[PDB]
Amino acid sequence: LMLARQLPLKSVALILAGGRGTRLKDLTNKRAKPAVHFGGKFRIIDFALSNCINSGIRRMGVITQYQSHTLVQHIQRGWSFFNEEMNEFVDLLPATADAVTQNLDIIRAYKAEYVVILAGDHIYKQDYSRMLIDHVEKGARCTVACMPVPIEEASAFGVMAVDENDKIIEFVEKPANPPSMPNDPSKSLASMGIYVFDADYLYELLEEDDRDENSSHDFGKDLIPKITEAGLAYAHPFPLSCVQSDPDAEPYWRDVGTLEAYWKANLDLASVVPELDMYDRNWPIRTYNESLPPAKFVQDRSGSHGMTLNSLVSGGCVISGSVVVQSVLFSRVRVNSFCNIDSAVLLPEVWVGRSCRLRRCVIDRACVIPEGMVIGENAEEDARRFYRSEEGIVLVTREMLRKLGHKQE
Amino acid sequence: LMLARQLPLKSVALILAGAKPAVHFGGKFRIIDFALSNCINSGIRRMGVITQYQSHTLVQHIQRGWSFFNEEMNEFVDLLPAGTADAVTQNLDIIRAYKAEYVVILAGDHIYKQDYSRMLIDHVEKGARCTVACMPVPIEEASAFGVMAVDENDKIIEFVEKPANPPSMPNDPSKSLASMGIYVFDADYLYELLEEDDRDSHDFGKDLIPKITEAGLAYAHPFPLSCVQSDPDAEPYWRDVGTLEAYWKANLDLASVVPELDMYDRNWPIRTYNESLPPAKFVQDRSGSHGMTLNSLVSGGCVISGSVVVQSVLFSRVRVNSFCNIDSAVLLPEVWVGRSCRLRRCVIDRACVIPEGMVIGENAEEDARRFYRSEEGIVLVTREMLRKLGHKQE
Amino acid sequence: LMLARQLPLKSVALILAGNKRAKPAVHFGGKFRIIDFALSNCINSGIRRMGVITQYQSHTLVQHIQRGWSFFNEEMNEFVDLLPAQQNWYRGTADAVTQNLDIIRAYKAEYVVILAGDHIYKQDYSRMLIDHVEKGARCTVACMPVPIEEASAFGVMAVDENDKIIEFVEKPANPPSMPNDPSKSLASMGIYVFDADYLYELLEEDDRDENSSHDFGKDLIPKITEAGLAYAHPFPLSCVQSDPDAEPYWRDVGTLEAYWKANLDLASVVPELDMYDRNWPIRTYNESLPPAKFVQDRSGSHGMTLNSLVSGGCVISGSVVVQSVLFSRVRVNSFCNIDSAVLLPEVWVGRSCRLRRCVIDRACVIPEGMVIGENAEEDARRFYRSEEGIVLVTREMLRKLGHKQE
Amino acid sequence: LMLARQLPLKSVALILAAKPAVHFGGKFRIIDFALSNCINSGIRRMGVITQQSHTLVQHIQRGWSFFNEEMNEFVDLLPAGTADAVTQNLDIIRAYKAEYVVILAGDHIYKQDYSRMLIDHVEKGARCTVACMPVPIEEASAFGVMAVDENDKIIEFVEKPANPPSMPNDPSKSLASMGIYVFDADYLYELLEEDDRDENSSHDFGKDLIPKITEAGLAYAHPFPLSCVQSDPDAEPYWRDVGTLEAYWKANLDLASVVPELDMYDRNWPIRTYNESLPPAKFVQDRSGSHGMTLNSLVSGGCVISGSVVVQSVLFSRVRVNSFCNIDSAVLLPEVWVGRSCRLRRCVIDRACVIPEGMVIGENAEEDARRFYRSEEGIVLVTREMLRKLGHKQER
Repeated sequence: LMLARQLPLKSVALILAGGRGTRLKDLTNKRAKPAVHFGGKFRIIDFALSNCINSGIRRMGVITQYQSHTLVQHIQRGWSFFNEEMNEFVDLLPATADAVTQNLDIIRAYKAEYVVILAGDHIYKQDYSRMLIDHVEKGARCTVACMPVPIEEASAFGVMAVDENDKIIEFVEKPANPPSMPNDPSKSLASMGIYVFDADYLYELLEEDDRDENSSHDFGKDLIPKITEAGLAYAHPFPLSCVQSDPDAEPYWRDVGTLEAYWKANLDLASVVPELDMYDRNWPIRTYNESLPPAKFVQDRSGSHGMTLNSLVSGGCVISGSVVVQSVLFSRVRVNSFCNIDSAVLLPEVWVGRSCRLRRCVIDRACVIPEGMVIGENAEEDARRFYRSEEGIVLVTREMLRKLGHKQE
Repeated sequence: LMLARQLPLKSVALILAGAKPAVHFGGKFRIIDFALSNCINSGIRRMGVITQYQSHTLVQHIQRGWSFFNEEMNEFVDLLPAGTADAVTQNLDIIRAYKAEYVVILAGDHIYKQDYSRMLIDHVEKGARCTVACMPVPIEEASAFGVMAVDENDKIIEFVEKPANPPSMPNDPSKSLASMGIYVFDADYLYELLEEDDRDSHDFGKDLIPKITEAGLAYAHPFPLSCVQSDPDAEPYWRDVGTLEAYWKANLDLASVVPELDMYDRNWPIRTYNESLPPAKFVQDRSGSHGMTLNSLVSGGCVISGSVVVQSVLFSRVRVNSFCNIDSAVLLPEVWVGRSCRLRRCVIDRACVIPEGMVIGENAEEDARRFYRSEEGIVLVTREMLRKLGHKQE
Repeated sequence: LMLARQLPLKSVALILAGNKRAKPAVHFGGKFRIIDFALSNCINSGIRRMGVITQYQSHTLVQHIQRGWSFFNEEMNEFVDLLPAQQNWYRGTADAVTQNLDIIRAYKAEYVVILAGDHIYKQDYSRMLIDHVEKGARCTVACMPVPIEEASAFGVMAVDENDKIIEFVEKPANPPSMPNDPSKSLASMGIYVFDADYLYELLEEDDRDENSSHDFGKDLIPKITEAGLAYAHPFPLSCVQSDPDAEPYWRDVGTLEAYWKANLDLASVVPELDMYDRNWPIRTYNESLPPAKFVQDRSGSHGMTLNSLVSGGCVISGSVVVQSVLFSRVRVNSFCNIDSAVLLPEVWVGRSCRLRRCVIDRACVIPEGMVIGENAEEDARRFYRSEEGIVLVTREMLRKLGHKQE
Repeated sequence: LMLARQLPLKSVALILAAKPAVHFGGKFRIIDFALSNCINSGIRRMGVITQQSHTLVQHIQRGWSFFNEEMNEFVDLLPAGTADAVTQNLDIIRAYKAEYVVILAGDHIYKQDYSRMLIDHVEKGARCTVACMPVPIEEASAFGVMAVDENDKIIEFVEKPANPPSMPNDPSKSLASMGIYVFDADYLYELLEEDDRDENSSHDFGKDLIPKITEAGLAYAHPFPLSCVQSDPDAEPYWRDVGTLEAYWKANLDLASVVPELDMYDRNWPIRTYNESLPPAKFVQDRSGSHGMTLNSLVSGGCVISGSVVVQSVLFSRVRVNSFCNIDSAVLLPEVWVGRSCRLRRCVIDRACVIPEGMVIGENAEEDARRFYRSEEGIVLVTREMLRKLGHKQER
């Protein structure tokens, strides 16, 4: 049959945004994880949405669960180009499962055959059409995408065990002592929060869930386990649909929970061969295309040139000489003279005063680094002034600088 | 008063093109962007781009970056196909439907910032049927321009188009009073003039402007009255970018520490096609050494492996491989610079593939043989030139 | 000094938006939603920076702004921000602005234009900005004479020879009359122009005071007046209208009768409100709809139409449509008599229906042979019937009567 | 293979060719169908070869310039027999880097799922696939006629033969080419390069390239029913060329009938066009205060009708109809102004016509034929020049 082209059209994807899980702030001091700046020009949610477009699912519902203005604004500036008459749109649904139930009437209006539940706070490339094919072929009422993960990390994920037909036999949510994969147990088998539902089953099921007082109203914590025990939950190996230029590589998926994970994932793009390919013309990522002037590199006050090693400089940046290494500079970052920026991620509109030395850190949006501030060299002092991760990564939010008496306007 | 904002709404701007208007400039722009942008910032949201010839790149640029208007709100960018006035006469039927009280004739092949609303005020206040924007230019060059002589009330006493003996200004002999090819017309008067003129040159300057002057209905508009500039204590910025040297000079100006042209002005922004590009990527060379950048621009999508980039402007997606020394150069989009190249005082055209170890800008004679070399010493490198030398473009 | 061109660009407009669909998001005139007017005015006045403050985050309002008012290129200093508000006797009008005060400060505007997005009118805010500056006021309030009987609902003001506000009172029970004509009062239109800095300071001061109700009219305007910094702006100075002689058009549309009246107004031969004015157009969501399709009824008979509007996607089998407005995708089956009615989108009228002086809500399914508008007592039982005689029919009402809505 | 969806994404559509920019069905322009088909088939990369024709460029600009180029979707305006036009721009087309090329004619009205034709193309392993439809033998001479074997491989092709070969399945019909081709991109490029580079052919697919492919045995046929989209499966495939005036009039009026052959309400295969902001269709009283009558007719946005009688008619956007008018089996294109007391029958009024007061059309056959063009079958066409020679002022 010609089902592959048909299934996306019969499907609707819902992206559960909101639920901030990041220390980073975006100019009002309380951002949501889905709207976190990434890779110089992107926000995390862009990935999920982008996948939908490239997968053939042009009907999306972004659920923003705390009236966030930066996420709504991003959807409005970068994802409001659709012609509703062509069966394509990005609806902004107001306020994990509870939010979906709250908008259940509006969703039924979509009149969708299959529903794609996604988490808009992960960075990955996946062809959802393949997962829909697997859904129909395997014929479950619910299909869940899964992948092997290190045992140490498995506590944050939902762990599952399947049979020969990839039918979900056992599921447990963020267990403290996660089961290892039965065979080749170098790591437990974690779920990716990516679901495909037959629309009718999901509607009925959410109706059932809202009336239970004791249910936690979460897919992983309450809903999915109930789905699993009835034997209607099948598994989808992520490699079956994961999109990647180099076939001989591990599937790329980052939940970007910790500061260290964020710092690592961003700096990856500055390396010679990044694990994540952001140049792939066959699976592009859509975002708000801000009009920015070219990156401007100028001489410092001493008239010296600037040096750069394995770094990214987004539009609107202005760099006076200085040395920038293993760093990612988002849009409109100003770096004044005699700076040493080092293994750092500077979010948009950061202003770095002269004679600064930044190292293994993440400067938050619009921070104003005063003149001659040093970061990343004295562990105790840095931990005192700002936040320092267990591995040694520093986070500098503009509020932290305010507490130290440095005006950020 | 209410006149100031309402005059723009009753006006329509026509941008005559040719392709020069579709020339890359400043890393992310095309020249026409300025003219159009001025209109937007001046309150004129109804534009008519007359393409001398249907240029695929110009039509495409207008389609990708300037086709965002809601026609029901009295805003549009019409693509009108086509002497200079003859092109307007051809689309005269379409233009009448605009139902504009005033028509703004612009040249889409110049780089400048001008508030056309001020020129409209000056036009109405003076009550002329036609107003011409004028700026002093060196007398030596005035032969290329249309020159004018005015009275105390900025009324044009005399006009001559491209005169062999350009008149000097009575009170500033070093230069003359030049017309900028920027006009404001009473729409109905323009219609009458075009109808009468077709039944006859077919150029505004050579034919129409002298006729209007003879009727005493042609007034002048000093450019400083409306020119937009960050530093008031400076000469008005207007570059025709005709010659290679002018193009190279204007582009590299944007790379200097203090450019004469402010491309960071949020009060008079320039609209263009907002390309979706990855950040400019700097990487290590084959030796693992760092790269050096001095007073240069690096647009999105570029990938630069170490090397030294000085006094240069790199447009989008320019690839610069290891061990390169680029100095006072302008690299247009999609240029591919092979390893170990040394480019100096040159302009590399779109998508050139520079092979490995080519040197340019050091041996004048050799450069002149391979490519085009201006009298002042600037080199231009096209895809065709490179094919003549046997270097595959693919 | 070429002020008119500059002031809008230095200004930002704030549109305050207070069962399911919110008042600013009420369908109107076949294709529009009320808020469209306010926004449109801003656009036509030169103010391309707007902030829609939604007290109740209506999915239909956000969705409408998303489909029809998210076409701006932010790099040119133009946008429509969706500002949420998180919710005493008087609704806290100012509180909603106070909540988003940080974002608004980020605009860095010299002047702020406060608007009510639940009124239908055409006004050139640039004229009010010029007058604002000329008077040198810190606050200018748009004012219009209104019938005194109704004036109790409005905020009433008394001005001097220089249009400076001398006295202000919100919703007086015993409304003061105007000196010239005491059958009218001088009412505030809930349209303000503020010096940005002054507004910021005033909101900061107001949020601290517990006594204040955080409403523009009851507390803020009196405070400004007592300082002698509140000037008035005659609406005719800026009201935009095709016919210079007619009276300024401004409709509150709170009452059901007001909605029915305003909608039906567009169906008359000469409506008071000109929706064909190419010089002051109204922007809205341009839905792709097929042309209005008129077909024969089951008997093969023609349809009759008198002073009515038929929006795109409608399908009418014969029937008689009089003094009515049919929104998009309305199906009217055979042998129907529609009279002085307003049918919101996707209404389905079964065969042999007779509707009169009524309002059918979105997507209602009228069964076959239902009569409305003729038996006052029965209509009042079945649905909602206003004191003046107008009927409203919602999907739920038809549900309770045993008629499937699906 | 596993997933068919990828074939469209690997393809680019080229729409050749004033005809494509003709108003149809009240709101659409003909080209809208082709383009729309591409969209609904998964082909979001189109190249419209124009000329320039201002109306076509403008339509593409207002209604088909909403694409995000970074997502591999666009409708670029390519300027320029038929194959020569593609050859002119094949530098740009090669830049597309498409695996398959879909050549379409933008002057036909039809609904077709090109993805199914791509499947058939690959499955048959053809270098070129030509969409084929039975046509009446009398009419088949204007078309390119072909003869195939059991495997739908094209055995014989002839362009516009005067003596069309008959077909076995329906002697009353022959096998006609629909001017819809699917090519392996590289192969197509090779054929164009060699033809412009060497052969002195007419540079037409049917006259030159299709025959060349057939003699090579690399040209297969694709039955239109395999991909034609229609709500009623038990119905005949819809495909109208609209060259003749009568065809235009008929196709337009079909949409006003109770059950149109062409479904313009299909939410599963919608047609995109320029969505102009128009006020609702306004019906008002005539000068006598009397009602208006309507029978099986369409009234687009912006129209204003004062009473009058409108029967079996299509009124495009912003048509003004004054009092005491009787319009019957007529198609009035946008912005027409009909004076008081007119009676129009079986005609097509062109854009922005101003019909003076009391003019009658469609009744006195001779009189109408005298005034302006009248087809042999009895349809009248009214153009603004026609009225100017009759002395009625336009441009008001």
